[PDB]
Amino acid sequence: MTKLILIRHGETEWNLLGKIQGCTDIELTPNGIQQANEVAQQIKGNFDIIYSSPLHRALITAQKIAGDKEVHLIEGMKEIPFGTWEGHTFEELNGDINYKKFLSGEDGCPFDSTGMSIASWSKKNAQLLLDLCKQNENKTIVCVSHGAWIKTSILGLLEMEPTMYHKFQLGNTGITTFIFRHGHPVLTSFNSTQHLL
Amino acid sequence: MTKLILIRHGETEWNLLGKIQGCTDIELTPNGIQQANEVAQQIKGNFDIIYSSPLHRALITAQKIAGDKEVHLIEGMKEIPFGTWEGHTFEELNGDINYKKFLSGEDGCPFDSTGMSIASWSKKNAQLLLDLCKQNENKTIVCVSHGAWIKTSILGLLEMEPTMYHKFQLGNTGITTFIFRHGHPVLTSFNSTQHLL
Repeated sequence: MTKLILIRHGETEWNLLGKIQGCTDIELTPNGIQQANEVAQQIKGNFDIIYSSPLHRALITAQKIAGDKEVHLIEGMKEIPFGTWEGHTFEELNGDINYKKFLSGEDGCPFDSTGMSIASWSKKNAQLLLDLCKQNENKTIVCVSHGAWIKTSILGLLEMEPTMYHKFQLGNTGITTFIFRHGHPVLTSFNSTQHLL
Repeated sequence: MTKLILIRHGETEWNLLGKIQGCTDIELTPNGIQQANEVAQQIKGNFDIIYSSPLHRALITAQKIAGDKEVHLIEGMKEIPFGTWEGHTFEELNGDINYKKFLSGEDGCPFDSTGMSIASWSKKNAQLLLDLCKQNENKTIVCVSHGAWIKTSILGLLEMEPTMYHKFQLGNTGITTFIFRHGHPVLTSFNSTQHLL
């Protein structure tokens, strides 16, 4: 009865503008702080351990959810880097050879000029997540992270192809949960946002 | 701004028992009625049109959600037929040539010997849902249906491979939404169940 709970952080200013926010340590907006509270309430402490990205937008979200538990930082849960895309909107990326390969699945859907892609991040982030579940078997695990990172984890966990990435939309504070049957992750929910008013 | 919302019906006794429940017109349990009220309370009439399976369990659920709106009956929203499987638990299906295929992926994962597979229903149910959307553009559509039906609809809509069916788990009153970008369905929720108290 291992349960994995992945939670995208609250709203930032860059999120509102559509600016690709990777490694830039943007803070929550005031609405984003509220999203974190509302999602903390829904949880009502129903978990054993809670992990988080080191970026403040995640970490602050995690801390509200945790109440009185320690929030464990995992550096591997930081958001995926986007290189020369950082700061840009997707409209500003039209006619970038790498972005046409992102939409198209060519080359595993490369992220900018980082050397990495949806394909690699999926294996890589799925590997991390499993080991973290073996480490905490028969427990309910929460992980506060980011949109590109959580989406690739879903693709990695359920073995989907890189292009499926674009068929998911994961909003702020959206909950995504798995369980295991028998050794394989089973998606029991994705981007649940009913706690948002 | 076309939104498609797929909702599974409330609990029945056969659900409680793990009994495959297709053509049998089983009523809701009082819990399952409560479920229906809850999901209705969460939806608060935020939809334009609402469709339903004819089977009682769905209709009753849709009826509570619809309030004073008309529930529109679609014959093809009926649960997938399961043939011989009907009335059985998967355990009892331990050792059937077809059930092994249903897991293994052979012949597009057959259901009983109904002659149809997950493959076929993915295509068929998506085609219906796309058409129901093309006919309701820039409206929010709710559709009350069944577990297998909705799951194949997802595989169809997101063009996934039939074995993925087993990597999804849908609960009673589970909500599942789609939007379009540009004209391709994008999943924005799966199995949201926050309304259950």
